[PDB]
Amino acid sequence: EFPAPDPSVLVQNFNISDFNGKWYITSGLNPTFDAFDCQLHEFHTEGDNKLVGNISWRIKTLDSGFFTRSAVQKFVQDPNQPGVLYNHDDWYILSSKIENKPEDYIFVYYRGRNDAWDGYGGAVVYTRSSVLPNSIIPELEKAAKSIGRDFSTFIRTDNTCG
Repeated sequence: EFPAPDPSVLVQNFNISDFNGKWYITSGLNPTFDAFDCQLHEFHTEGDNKLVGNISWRIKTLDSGFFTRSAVQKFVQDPNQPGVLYNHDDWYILSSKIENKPEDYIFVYYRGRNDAWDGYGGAVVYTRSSVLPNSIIPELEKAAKSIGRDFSTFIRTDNTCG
């Protein structure tokens, strides 16, 4: 499966400060990148256009154990397209609802390159909750359709963080 992006399918306003704090990923498209257990991501903002994420996840061994991994990802917001954050791997915000309620979510499509002639990409749903809320599924279906995908094809992830 390949990418591209597309301007009219992005959120048209987005405040990077709405990423502040903790989010889980509760659903992902690419099983290589997007479907790990216990993906907890914590975000702050530096200046008015940089988003810094402290990213964690588990890798599941065949032993049925796991190791936790951590990383730092940093993005700068496009001054003209608020739904585009370039890595400073690019993120395109397809849909979001932030009302400071437990069902808040941000739906992120990403692409990257592994060299000049090959790219990869994926999508994840960030939510305040550890569980994928049923309340946001028509929005997610609609957003996944806007990038040519069927939301039923996404993998729901496991945030039992025990």
